[PDB]
Amino acid sequence: SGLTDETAFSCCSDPDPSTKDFLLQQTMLRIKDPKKSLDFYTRVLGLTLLQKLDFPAMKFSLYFLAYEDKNDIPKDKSEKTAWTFSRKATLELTHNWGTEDDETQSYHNGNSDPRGFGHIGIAVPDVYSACKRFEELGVKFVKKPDDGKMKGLAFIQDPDGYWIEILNPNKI
Amino acid sequence: SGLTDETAFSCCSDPDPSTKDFLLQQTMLRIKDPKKSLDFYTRVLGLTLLQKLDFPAMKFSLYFLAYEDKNDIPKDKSEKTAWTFSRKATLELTHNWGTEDDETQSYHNGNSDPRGFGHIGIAVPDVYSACKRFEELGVKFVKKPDDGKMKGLAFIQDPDGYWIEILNPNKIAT
Ligand SMILES: C#Cc1cccc(N(O)C(=O)CC[C@H](NC(=O)CC[C@H](N)C(=O)O)C(=O)NCC(=O)O)c1
Ligand SMILES: C#Cc1cccc(N(O)C(=O)CC[C@H](NC(=O)CC[C@H](N)C(=O)O)C(=O)NCC(=O)O)c1
Ligand SMILES: [Zn+2]
Ligand SMILES: [Zn+2]
Repeated sequence: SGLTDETAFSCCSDPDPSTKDFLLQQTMLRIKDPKKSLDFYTRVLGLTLLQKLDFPAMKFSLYFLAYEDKNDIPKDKSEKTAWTFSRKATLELTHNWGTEDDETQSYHNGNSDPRGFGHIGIAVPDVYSACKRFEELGVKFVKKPDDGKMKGLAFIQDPDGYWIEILNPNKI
Repeated sequence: SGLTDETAFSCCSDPDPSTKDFLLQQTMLRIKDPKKSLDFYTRVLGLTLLQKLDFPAMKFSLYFLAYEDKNDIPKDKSEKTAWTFSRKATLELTHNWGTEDDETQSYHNGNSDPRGFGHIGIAVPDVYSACKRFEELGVKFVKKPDDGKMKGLAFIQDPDGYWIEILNPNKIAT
């Protein structure tokens, strides 16, 4: 069926004043092996590791990455934490300890049964130059820019197989 | 055991110059019913609908929401599109047509087998006041602020059952 524009925007309320300072701070993905994930997101995609949080009692770690200047990261732990969680658009990678050593274990990327989550997306100045570099670095592709239905956008995968869209906001 | 700081920090490369101006623009979630979802994300959570995209041949729509001023949205379609997709931290809701009419259909939130995706998280000035309003609005909870293992953060659910974390950066959990 699909919604008309008028129906859709009619379902949209103006923000309640109590929500005016809310910000979309994080997207969380579970990762099998942070050694592989951290290398991918920093070296291939150019994100910065803001903070590493460990929870020994609960046997997991959290890695928060974002497009931020590392020199802006506060050194003091408490000041670092308050800064990290106040950033927009961070990526939280969750490491349940031991998964990297378990050959039977893997996470699900949400694009096959059972579906839900789809992807994260990166805005880039140039999809084609970006994917050419990706190709040279051995990155695995779901969708090269000119394949599939929508031309000029790409899907690559991280070491867990999560889809990452590559897009140019000025060519859509 | 888990990685030492030293191992972890050693796996991090400085950004390649070619990655300059890269930004984390969107998180995409599939939604059963855009009527419920748009109402939830705008009225309950205070996000703004930036742009609606329809693809009739493939029978799906895309809804991009973000914490942005409605008045900053360009009126012209081409200018609107370039603006929407240049925003940081947008939420893309994907509606495959017909799902809302199929009582057997539902999406998986990634927090049960098979796990993967976990949640999106909203930073708020006050988790407790935010969750009190959520309760008052009939919002469904996974984890009220002082329940579960980490105190002072909450998980609520959207109409598809996706987890949304509620957190206060100036009042860290536990
Ligand atoms: C540039 C650009 C641009 C323009 C519009 C939308 C998007 N993004 O952010 C998409 O995710 C659309 C992706 C699209 N999304 C869908 O098709 C969603 C519907 C699908 N049935 C699903 O459930 O995933 C897809 O996966 N296409 C693959 C292709 O073209 O080969 C980007
Ligand atoms: C404020 C704040 C704050 C501080 C630290 C971390 C976080 N975030 O964003 C979390 O995701 C922690 C959530 C946590 N995440 C995990 O426990 C990660 C490991 C888990 N086994 C998994 O796979 O998700 C969880 O689900 N706990 C809920 C509860 O308290 O009962 C927020
Ligand atoms: Zn989180
Ligand atoms: Zn997308």
